[PDB]
Amino acid sequence: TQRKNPDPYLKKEWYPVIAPAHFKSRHIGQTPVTKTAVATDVINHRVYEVNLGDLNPLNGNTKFYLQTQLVSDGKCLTNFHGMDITRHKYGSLFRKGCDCIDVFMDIPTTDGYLLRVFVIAFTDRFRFQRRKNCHVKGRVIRMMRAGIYETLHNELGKVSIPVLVTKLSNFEVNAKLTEALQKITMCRDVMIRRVKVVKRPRNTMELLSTMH
Amino acid sequence: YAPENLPAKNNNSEAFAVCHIYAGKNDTFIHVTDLSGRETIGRVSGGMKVKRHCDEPSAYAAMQATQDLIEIITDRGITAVHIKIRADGGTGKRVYGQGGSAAIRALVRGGIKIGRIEDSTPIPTDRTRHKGGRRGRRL
Amino acid sequence: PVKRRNNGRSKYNCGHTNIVRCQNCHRCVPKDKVIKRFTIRNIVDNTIADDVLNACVIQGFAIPKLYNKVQYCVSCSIHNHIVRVRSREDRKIRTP
RNA sequence: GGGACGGGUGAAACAGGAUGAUCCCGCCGAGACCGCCGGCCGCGCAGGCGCCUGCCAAGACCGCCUCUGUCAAUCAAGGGCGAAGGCCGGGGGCUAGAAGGCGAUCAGACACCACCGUAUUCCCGGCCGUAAACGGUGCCGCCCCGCGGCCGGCGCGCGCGU
Ligand SMILES: CC[C@H]1CN2CCc3cc(OC)c(OC)cc3[C@@H]2C[C@@H]1C[C@H]1NCCc2cc(OC)c(OC)cc21
Ligand SMILES: [Mg+2]
Ligand SMILES: [Mg+2]
Ligand SMILES: [Mg+2]
Ligand SMILES: [Mg+2]
Ligand SMILES: [Mg+2]
Ligand SMILES: [Zn+2]
Repeated sequence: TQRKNPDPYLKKEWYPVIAPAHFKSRHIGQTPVTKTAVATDVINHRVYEVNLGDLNPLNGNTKFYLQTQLVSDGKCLTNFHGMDITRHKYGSLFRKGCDCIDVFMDIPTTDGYLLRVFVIAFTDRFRFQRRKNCHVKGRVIRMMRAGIYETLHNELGKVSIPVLVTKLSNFEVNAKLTEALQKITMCRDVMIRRVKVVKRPRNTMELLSTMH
Repeated sequence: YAPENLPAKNNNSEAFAVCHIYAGKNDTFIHVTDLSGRETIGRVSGGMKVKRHCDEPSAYAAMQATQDLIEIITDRGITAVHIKIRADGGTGKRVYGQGGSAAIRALVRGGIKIGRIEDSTPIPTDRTRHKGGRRGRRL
Repeated sequence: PVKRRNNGRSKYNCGHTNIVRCQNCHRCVPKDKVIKRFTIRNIVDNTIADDVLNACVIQGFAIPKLYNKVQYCVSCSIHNHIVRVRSREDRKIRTP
């Protein structure tokens, strides 16, 4: 049954991993891999979860997903793949006594991507309100959902991957969402929960060149 | 180990790995993996250090296993790690065991730099039916 | 005779409610009859929080919390001292 | 990828592992279900009711110097709906799990604990017509101490606050 084998780490070597130019700190780290027996084809399409705070040393509760698409000059080149918040923040948002709206929409880019965007929101209590609960009537909720859809469509209807990445990094969409929703009523929190890529074109080389 | 078999050294920054802690109620796992969860640098379990099945998830076994893992990974050239602590989850206890904190303190007192810490326990948006029946473990 | 006016549950203006499972024994209980508590705790015990912060490389880091809602059945809450058997007059008290 | 245990219990033992398990990661397939918000909130004749989008018909409440003019209440017979389990004929097959098997405990254990697992649990058409189907309080109508909380609608007052 039992048998001994040689130490595998006597035939490994490391590669560097780099991030798109939207961020200040572009060295994610290094990855091990086994020598050809091909490494340049085996370290491809690997996904890395990087915190936004480390990418731009308000940011510690958001992380990005980056995928390698090309190996060149002994380095791995990555682009956008996803976006998410941390679990503790999500758990902290919820509160007893208020209702929440959780919307999602599918948005197509100009580079051939189809994205699914999830938006969450919460209601708050007025400064001078007799009651202690923050529940609202149905028409207000419908108006909030309609406003969310309208703002999302108008702010991301015709966007590209670099512009979307910059907007996500600097929270502009959150800014318009909260600005618009506050015109309907009190809105404690309004952000984007996460972004998913559903389908992308098979060949993305000019896109990669532009990002890096 | 030849230098090309190790991460490139740079005073600019130190190599970062990821440690996965499984703090179960019957065993504990300490798993070190690179930034992408595909390359395994060192793996140890609490059942490799005890002779009684009931002490596999105890803190002492976790500490010894963490010491062994420390030795291995330092030999392989790693200095800092992120933490991903988890429980059974999946319609289960959803509470950490008693070996997780022991492993964390062993890592801290073992001369390792710590990065981020997060929960990774699997939780459903909604679940299947669990075992026990509608009367539960009657005992 | 009747022991409580609420019949041991908070059920008003309805006939049926969705069920939940006890987190200790996995018994099936009505949602309105189950004992619920919300807890907020640090991932790391406060004893080693200072040590972790000392070890941490990040600047301005904050220890994450854990948010869990625990639900227990009548039998398990009494066994684990989550609730207590009170006197006839104390049973009417609704304040913690 | 990596290399020796893993599972489970009060403690153990049956099933899993060099045919590389447990663990990490990515993809694929199917079928259930609708969480934290979620409540001395609400809806419905009752049984019951919680993903996104769209369509369809309906209902109680309030407001009114709108219409008719007793057209009403309760009811054997009769008709309709009716949790879960169960049955007939077709689909589907993931969790759980009657029956059955097996490991423990015991004086015994064919039970409580552990593991595997058929019918069933899901959909369509149709039977059955029972529950601590409980507010253990039949339906319509009048008078009736005081204090207070919440939901829906309407009106008054001001220093305009939900
Ligand atoms: C239902 C299985 C029974 C099998 N055993 C007999 C031997 C035994 C000896 C113990 O002393 C250490 C012991 O401590 C927990 C448990 C047992 C179990 C007992 C089981 C009987 C069961 N019903 C009666 C009371 C009881 C109490 C228990 O304590 C929590 C218990 O643990 C699961 C099981 C039981
Ligand atoms: Mg008992
Ligand atoms: Mg009595
Ligand atoms: Mg009932
Ligand atoms: Mg049925
Ligand atoms: Mg009766
Ligand atoms: Zn419990």
